[PDB]
This record gives sequence, C-alpha cells and structure tokens, in this order.
Amino acid sequence: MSLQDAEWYWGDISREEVNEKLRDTADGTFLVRDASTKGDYTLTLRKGGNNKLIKIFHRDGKYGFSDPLTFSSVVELINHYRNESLAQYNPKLDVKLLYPVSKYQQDQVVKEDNIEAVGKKLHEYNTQFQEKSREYDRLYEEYTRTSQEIQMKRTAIEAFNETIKIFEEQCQTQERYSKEYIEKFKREGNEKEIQRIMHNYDKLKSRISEIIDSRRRLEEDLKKQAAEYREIDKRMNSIKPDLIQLRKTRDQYLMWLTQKGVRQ
Amino acid sequence: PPRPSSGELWGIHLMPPRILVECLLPNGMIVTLECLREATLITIKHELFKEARKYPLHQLLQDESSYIFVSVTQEAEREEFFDETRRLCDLRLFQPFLKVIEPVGNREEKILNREIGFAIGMPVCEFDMVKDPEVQDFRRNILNVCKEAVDLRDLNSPHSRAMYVYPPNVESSPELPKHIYNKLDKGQIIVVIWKYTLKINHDCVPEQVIAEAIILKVCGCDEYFLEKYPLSQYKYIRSCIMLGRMPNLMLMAKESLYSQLPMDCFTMPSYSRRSTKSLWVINSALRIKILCATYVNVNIRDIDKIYVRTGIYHGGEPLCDNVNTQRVPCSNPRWNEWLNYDIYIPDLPRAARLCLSICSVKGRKGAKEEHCPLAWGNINLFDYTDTLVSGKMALNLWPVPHGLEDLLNPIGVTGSNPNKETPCLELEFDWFSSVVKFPDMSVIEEHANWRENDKEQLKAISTRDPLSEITEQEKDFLWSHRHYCVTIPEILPKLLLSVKWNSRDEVAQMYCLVKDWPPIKPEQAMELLDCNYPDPMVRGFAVRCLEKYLTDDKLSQYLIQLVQVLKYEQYLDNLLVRFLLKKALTNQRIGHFFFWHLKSEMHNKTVSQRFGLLLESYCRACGMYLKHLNRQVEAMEKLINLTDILKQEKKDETQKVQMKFLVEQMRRPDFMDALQGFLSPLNPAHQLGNLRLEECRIMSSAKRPLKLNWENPDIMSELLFQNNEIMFKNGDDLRQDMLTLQIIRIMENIWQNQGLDLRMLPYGCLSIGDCVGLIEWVRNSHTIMQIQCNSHTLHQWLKDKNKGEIYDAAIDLFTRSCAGYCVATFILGIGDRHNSNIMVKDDGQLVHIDFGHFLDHKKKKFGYKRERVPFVLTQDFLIVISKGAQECTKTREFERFQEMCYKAYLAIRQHANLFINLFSMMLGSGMPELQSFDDIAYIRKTLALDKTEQEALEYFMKQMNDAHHGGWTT
Ligand SMILES: C[C@@H]1COCCN1c1cc(N2CCOC[C@@H]2C)nc2nc(-c3ccccn3)[nH]c12
Repeated sequence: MSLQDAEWYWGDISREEVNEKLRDTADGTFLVRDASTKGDYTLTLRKGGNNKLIKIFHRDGKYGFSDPLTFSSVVELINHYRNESLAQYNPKLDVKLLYPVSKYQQDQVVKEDNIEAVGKKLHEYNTQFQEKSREYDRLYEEYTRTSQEIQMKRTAIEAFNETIKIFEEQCQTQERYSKEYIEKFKREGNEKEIQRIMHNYDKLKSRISEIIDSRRRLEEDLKKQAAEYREIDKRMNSIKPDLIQLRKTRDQYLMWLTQKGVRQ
Repeated sequence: PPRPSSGELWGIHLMPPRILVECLLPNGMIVTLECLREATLITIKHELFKEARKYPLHQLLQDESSYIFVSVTQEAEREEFFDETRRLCDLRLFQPFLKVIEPVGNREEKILNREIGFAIGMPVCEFDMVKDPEVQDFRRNILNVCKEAVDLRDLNSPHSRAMYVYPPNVESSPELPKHIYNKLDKGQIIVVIWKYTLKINHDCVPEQVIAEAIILKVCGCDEYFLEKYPLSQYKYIRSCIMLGRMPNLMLMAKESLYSQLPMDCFTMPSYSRRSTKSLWVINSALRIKILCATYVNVNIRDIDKIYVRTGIYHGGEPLCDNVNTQRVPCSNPRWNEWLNYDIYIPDLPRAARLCLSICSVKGRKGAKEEHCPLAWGNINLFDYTDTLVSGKMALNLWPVPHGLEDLLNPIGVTGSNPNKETPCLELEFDWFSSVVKFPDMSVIEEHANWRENDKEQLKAISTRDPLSEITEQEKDFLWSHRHYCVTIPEILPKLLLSVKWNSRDEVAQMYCLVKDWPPIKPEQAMELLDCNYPDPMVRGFAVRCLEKYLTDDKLSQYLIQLVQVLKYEQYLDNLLVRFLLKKALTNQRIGHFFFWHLKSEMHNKTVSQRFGLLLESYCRACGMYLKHLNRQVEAMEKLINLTDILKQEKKDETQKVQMKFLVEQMRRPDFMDALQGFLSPLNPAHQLGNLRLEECRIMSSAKRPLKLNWENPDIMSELLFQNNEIMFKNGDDLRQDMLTLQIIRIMENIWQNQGLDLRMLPYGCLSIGDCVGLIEWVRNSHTIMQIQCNSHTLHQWLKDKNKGEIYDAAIDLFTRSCAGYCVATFILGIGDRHNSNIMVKDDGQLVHIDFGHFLDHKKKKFGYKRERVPFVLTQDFLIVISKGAQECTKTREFERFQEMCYKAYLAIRQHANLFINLFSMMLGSGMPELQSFDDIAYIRKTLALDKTEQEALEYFMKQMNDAHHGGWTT
C-alpha cells in the first residue's frame, strides 16, 4: 500500500519527536520518517534502551538498508523485517520490527472535525495550561524558599547546640574552681563572697535556660516548616503529571490546526 | 555549614551602635560587657579584664596577653580569634558572647585554615569529619599539584613570580588579521609611552620598544608586558589597532615591581602528615537488589502506586534496557527484588554507572498512565579504586531538578545526598567470595591485539557537528575502518560513538587506538569531556590535548565550561581537575575566575563538597592572592547584607528613606574599610579604589539593584578610565547572562579572526553566588526608549552627540554592532528585544541588556515550532544605518550591513562544532533552559546544519525577510 496511509510512517517529524514517541518503549518499537536532510527515509528502532537510526536508501525505485537494494517498496521492506530478525543484516542488532508507533492513535486525542471546533477547544486547553503553569511556578517559589529556610534553621540549631555546650562547659569550670574557694570563705567567715559566687552562678544558669528555650522554639518552627515542605512537595508531585498531559493535549490541538490549514 | 545569611548576628542584619556581650572568663565567671559594634577585640579584651577585677575569683586570672577570644560563628564553628584587630561586627557571631581561653595548637596553621574557610564560605574543619576515604585521599594526593606549581613559580627568582601575578594578556597567535594590519602604516604602529610619542613596528618585541627609548605597563590598569610576545599579539594593542585608539603605555623599573612580590610560600597541611578477582574473571550476569526506601512525599489519593526505576548507564546512553521494580503502594516502599540486567559482568565498561529514581505512577485517565519522578540518585559501579561495589549500601536521594521530565537523571552527580532528611533507598550488590577489580591496562592490551569512495565518506563524517544523526550503518562503517581513521584524527568523537561500550572485546580495542592517537585541536578535545564521553582513557587523551595545545587565553575564554564538566567526573581525583588546578596555580588571571566560578556554586549541595575540596587545595597554594580574594569576599558579603536589609525589613519604604539609610550605613568605618581598596571581581586588573558616594544610588527597579562607583587609584588612570562603575544584583540568577555574554565574546573572536570587524561590546558579568552577581556598567549608555524621551529621533541623537567628522565613526559603530547582535541573537534565540532591552552609547556602540532566556524557551509555553528573530531592526535602526536616507533598504550602507550579517552568520556556522560542544558542556549546570541534548537542537536549526551552506544563507535571508517584511536581497 501507499506509505502515506501506513500508520508507522510519519513524514516530516524531527528526531526529537521520535525520541519522545520512543521514550521508555520496549525493544522492538519502531517508526519510519523522512530524512532530516530532506534516501529520504529513516527507520528508528528501540533496542537496549536506545534509539537506533537505520537509513533506507533509494536507488531507481529500489529500497534497502544496504546494497544490493532488494526491496521495491518501503512497505515491503518493513513488513519483511516485521516477520524476520535484523541479525541477518547486521549481527549487532538482533531484534525484529514488532511494536509500531501509529499516527492513528495520535489522531484520537482531537475529537472535533470542525476547524472552528478545534480552535475553540485549543483556546480552552491553552488557557488552562497557562493557569496551571503560573500555579506551578508559584508553588516552586514557595518550594525553594521553604527548602532554603529549612536549611538556615538547621544550621542555626547546630549553632545553638555548640553554644550550649560552651555555656555548659562554663558551669563545670565554675564548679571546679569554686568549692575550693567556697570552703575557704566558709572557714574565713566571708559569707558575702559566697553569695557573689552563687549569684554569678545563678546568672549563668538562667542564661543557659534562655538559650535552651530559644533552641526549643526554633526546633518547633523547624518542625512546622518541615511539614509545610512535605505538603508543598506533594502538591507539586501532583500537578507535575497534570501539567505535562495538559501541555501535550494543547500541542496536539496545535498540530491538528496546522495540518488542517493552508501550508506555505 | 555555610552561613544562613550575611548579617552581623543570627536574626540581626545590623548590630545596634552598642550591644551587650556575655563574656565567659576562664575562672567560671560570666561578665556582661557593653561594647561598641565597631570595637576591636584587643579593646574588648582590655575593658573585659578591667571589669573582671570587680568579680569573684579574679585573682586566678592570668595576664590579658595570655588569652584570646572564642565564640560560635553563624557557620556553627568554634572560631578562635587570633587576629584581635578585628571588629565585633565583622566576627559573624551567632550570638553576642565571647569565651576567654588560652591559645593552643599550631597557631599559624589555624590562621591559614580560617582564612581559607572564609574565602570558601565553609569552615575547613568540616572536611576533616568526612568519613569517605575518597575525600581524604583527594586532600592529601592533590598536594603534589600544589607543590609542583609553587616550585615552578619561584625557580626563576623574581621573573617567575611576576609572570604568575601579572601574566601577559596576549592572543593565541601573533598573525595579524588583514583588516587589522591595514590599519597600520606600512606595518608599524604609533605608541605613546608615559608624552613621548613614537612609531615602531608591530612585530617588535617589548624589549625593543624599551630599546627605542631615547618593563612596560598599560596606563590605568595592572596589565604588564612581561614576555617577548609581539606587541601586536597583546590584546590591549590588538584592540587599539581595530578601534583606532592611541596605545597609552607606561614604563617603569622591574625592581619597582619585583619588590612588591611577596615570595609565596606553600606549607604542607596537617592531614598530609596524618584476593581481588578481575572483572573479566567473573562469569555471571549483573544483578542489583533494591531493598527498601524510607518515605516519599505525595498524597495517597492523587497518586496510585510507586516504583523504583533503575538503569545501567555509560554517560548518557544506557548500556542495556532499563529495569523497573514491582509497583508498591506509597505507604510500603519495600521491594527486596533482585533486578537482573541484560549485561554480562566482564563487559561492564570502566565508567559504568547505576541511575535510579523513585517514580509515581497514576493510571487514572484513559489507557495512558502518567509517570513522575519523585527522587533520584546515581552510583558509580566502580569506586575510585577500580573496585566493583558489593554488599549492602544506603543512598539518600535528591529532589528532581526543575523542568526535568525524564524518569531518570543520568546527567546528575553520583553519591548520596548529604541532607539525611530525605528519602533513603537501601541497595544490595552481590559478592563473589572476594574483591572484584577492573583489569590493568597492560593486562588487557593483549585482548585487543587478540578505498576511495570510503575516504570521501569518512572525511565528511568528521566535518559533521557533534549532535548530527549517526545511523547504525555509519557506525559499522566507522568501526570497520577504525584503523584508517588515524589519518583523519578529528573523526575520533564520531568513532567513539560507534563502539559497543557494553562489550569488552570492542572497548579493549578502542583503548589501543586512543593510546596512540594523534592529538586533536583543543576545541575538538573539549567534546570528549562532556557527559557523552565518561571513560577515563578517553577523557585522559582529551586532557593531554589541552596540556599541549591549549593556550592560556583560550583556557580563560572556555573556563566556564571547563569548570562545569568537573561535575561529570566520576571521582574527585582525575586528570582534568589536576590540569585545571595546576593552571590556576601558575596563572593568577586564570586562578581568579577559577575561584569565583567554584565559589559561586558552593551553595549547591550537589557539588559543594567537590568544589569545596578543590577550593581548599587552591587557597592553600595560591600564595598572597588569598589575601586579595578575602578582601573581595568580605566586600561582597557587606553588599549582600545591605541589599538584604533593603529588600526585607525596608521593602515598604520610599527611596528617599532607603537612600538615607544607605548613605548612613556606607559612611561607617567598617563599611568603608571593606568596600574600598580591592580588586574588581569582574577584572582583577582593575583596582576599585575609594567610593564615589555621590554616584552610588539604589536603582529604581523592582529588584532594587545597586549602582556603585569607585575611583581608579592608578597613577595614569586618566588615560583609560577614571570611574569604575558596577551594578550589584541580589535576587536575579545571572548564570544565563554570564553564559550568553561569554558565547557572544567567543562569536566576536571568530569574526575578528575571519576579517570582520563586527565590533561587539561584551561587558563583564559574573555570578558570585545564588542569585547574586556583578555586571559591568557601560559608561555613557542610554536605552532606546530613553533616547526617544518620531523615527529620526535616534538618528538625531547620534547626530547631536557626534558631530562633523565624528558622525561617520559613530554610524559605523552602530551598524557593525547591529550585525553582530542581529546574528548572535537569532542563532542563540535570546529573549525578544525592545526599547528597554537595547541601549546605545554616545559613540554609537549598541548594548543589549538582560538577555534572559535563550534557545527555544517559548516552545514549552507556546508549542509554536518556529525559529524566532528576537532582534528585528525597526525603522529607527534602519535610518541610523542609512545615515538618514529614506528608502533605507535600498541604500549602499544597508547592502554592506547585510554583507556583514551574511558573513557573520556563515562564520559562526563554520565553527558550529565549538558552540554545540560549549552548550553540551553546560547540560549539568542547572539551567532549566539547557537540560538535554534536545535543547541544543535549537542552534542546529538556526545554523541550518542539516542543509548546505548555500541553503543556510537562503534560510537566514528568509528569516530576516519574514521578520523585517521584505528588503533583504542578494
Ligand atoms: C550593566 C548594564 C549594562 O551597562 C549599563 C547598565 N546596565 C543595566 C542598566 C539597566 N537600567 C538602565 C535603564 O533603566 C533601567 C535600569 C536601571 N538595567 C540593567 N539590567 C541589566 C542586567 C544585565 C544582565 C542580567 C540582568 N540585568 N543591566 C542593566
């Protein structure tokens, strides 16, 4: 049959469109398109998680991957290797053309024949896409801001921990040096000097209690902000799949509109 | 960790004039002392010990001189303050307290590590905690590169030291372009040495210009002619010839400069002091066990199930089909499934890597089910010791970068996420009763030893661009003639793509070809360093090409990409990083930007450890320039704190109030000392002397950028520039515009060499941190809208400004500026231009600002598959080019303008390999507009690489006609 009516023939699509149509596909998935030079035919085959390009040369109405060009039509060349392996041609490629990417399923998204109907629907989709795009970009800002402030708070908490260790080292230092002097003043009857040491110790303990409580309040803030990060992260992991599909539906309605209108 | 902010205290951007400071004496007492915010530690320690007598146990305190202060910094470090001349407000204290202790340990070593930690933005002591043996081995082993440089730096006595501090800023070739040489009088140039004007040859050596007097330095900056390079090859002289400027130079005695050299001395740090089955012997397939994960962030109703997607990768290409685990619910992330891959273990290449990710599947709309990656992680299958991984392993996963839609991220960095508050995936590799290792090159070289029509093809394949399609037939054709390719060395990249990297037989053979492969040009070797060529042998050959044929100015010109490709390296200790570190330590102009490119990404946790270790090794050996770099860092830190105050606590105040606050703060002693007398990060040859406060002003824009003005303290500053103006931006990511200006600077270099004086003004632009950077302020420039505040308005402004004989000079500059910008913007796809994006100088030089997005950035927002013409020459621009003539499209000036655009477009098209490779080396940079090789496809269309050279010119002429609505003819 004609190559235009064949499903796996896509005409003038780029290597990038093929990559997306073959992204994460199983070995054996294939499609045929025109040459980027624009043999005028390139076969793309999925094998080993890669996209292998196989050029289809054309000499005097004869086709083939290499000369001698045995086949007379790209359809007969494709169907033959759809039923036999590619190892007979090149041993590195040991697979067959099994799963075809059809232009039939691409036409199933758009469900309106009228050009005014596709255009009206395109405007709806493109409107929704910009709405969800601006929504996503706002969530991303909150995501970045929250992630940064969480890192700031955690570093500050590390600083609180080291500060408290230093102030607690002071208490031990004062305890060591005192007692020896506290005992001497007790025999020396200088009770006023005992109170000055005791008062300075109470001044150190209260400052320590305040620093500890500043760290506790910061830890409570970190607990609340960490929960807000998880919620933002969830709301983004949910709109990301929807934004992709919405953009692709928008792009297909653009494709339908271009192919249905005058071209150069 | 790195500082949360740049304020003087945690939660406080500015200390009050006076502040209470808790002092912890060594006797246990705590003294509350009131200090001035700008008081020094030697003063605070003096007042503290006079006050300490009024407190108990004062007798057992020693002399003031026997103690120093210690406190916790905002980086959570316990910093000992050995320099007691520092002010309280400059200490970066977390809280206002000081502890008194006696100094202990190696004092000189602690002072250096603190200075290195300041420049890095991270305390050096954190590297000592790293348990990873690869990190420690890097810190020790990298020192031999440091020792080599400091030895090669002080062996020629003064000279070798000077060439380091003031390297010659010369071209890569002394050959003078035709249009440059024609500006000379019979092959000679007139130069003025400070007035003693004289005419001398252009090929003459500086020493013979000195003999013509009856060391040299450029007037107004710190550039010195310290080598016998042809005076024309020096960039300053080469530029004066093109622009027709009089080269004003200065002479001085070599002893007057050699005395200012500080005999840089490197000292070995403290960390320097303090069975295996072959991979080919193994006989089994590759299998990995995905044990479990801890958690994932997604609500249970909007996502059906979750699974782990894995894949064995060799750079960007998978070595075999990807393998998914079973789909489990979000709440029970446990698999314990031995995933089997279709790859035989002995065929695993050296650079083999595992790329995995936790994905969410939601099959709820038709038959198409959406897959979204939640987290990702990469692991080198061989560690830095050629040892295959075995046993169990825990891996903390990274967030998915913005814009990435693929389910895996093989471009990403390897290793675990240092943030342990993230999903953690536990893996388990198998074991073979012993250690597994890669076989040595000598113990594998035996495995490898174990026409005309074809010539026309091979030559044509090497002329292709690095991203052109490569069919499987052409791969077999390249692999079949892999021994005849040595005559055409430039074909190596295409040949390496033809190898079956999942086959030990073909890999071993390719090793023996690159071992004895003739060196290729540097611009072609850089391709072998991108994410497509991960193998060590391949990357080693590329490094050796740069070592032999990469000049210092091309190294400085391509330094951005060469730093970015460091992220692609599997391991910290590689030949590329040793080469780059060596050059940074032997050329200070290279080291300056080497430091700032690394420093600007220390906030990025994906590379902070790698770039932190590299910065440590550099600062530890860069000599006396560490002092100047710290002066630059603290200057930027106070500008960050100032702009943080204006955009946070004072964002709802008028500019009259903010300026009053600005001039008040900028007049303080601590602020004047930090922001006066230091080298400009945009160009260390420029000295930022004292501030001109009357010219500094907050810009009336949403982002609130700051325009700053310094005096040029050079004696002959009148010859070049007296005002040094810079815009300081805090909030806008400038990496994209730093890259765009670099590419434009590279494009202008290509045009000048091909004899096309398409003069461009590539002003400086440098990113120094997260959304913080500097931009050189072009003097005497105004926006096109400002000029209009009629079609001849722009032309009359250039008439009123430059009158008489100056008219012809300005029109030529405006026209030649459009040619470059018109071509560069269309090729790169810069954001559309308008009367505010475009500016003009009084001399006619056109300056585009805020390039913003580039490549097909609108294709995602609006799926219009068309190449845009961002810079459309309005009627205003055509009148200026035509010298005011109506029917501008039909004028002789417009015909020459088109000839420039046509020649420049083909010129860049002829060097398309370089530009494709430059972008390819940025794929792991983090710019959402440049994530995959499919994003680079935009310049393959604008340059029409899939068409003939005549078709490309017709394509460019069609794009220009369709955007200007006719007028372009050939
Ligand atoms: C440094 C440049 C070029 O020399 C002239 C001054 N200058 C600028 C003036 C500039 N304005 C002049 C017109 O009024 C508006 C504003 C105050 N707006 C700039 N936006 C950027 C820029 C560049 C790259 C990335 C991000 N933003 N640069 C700019």
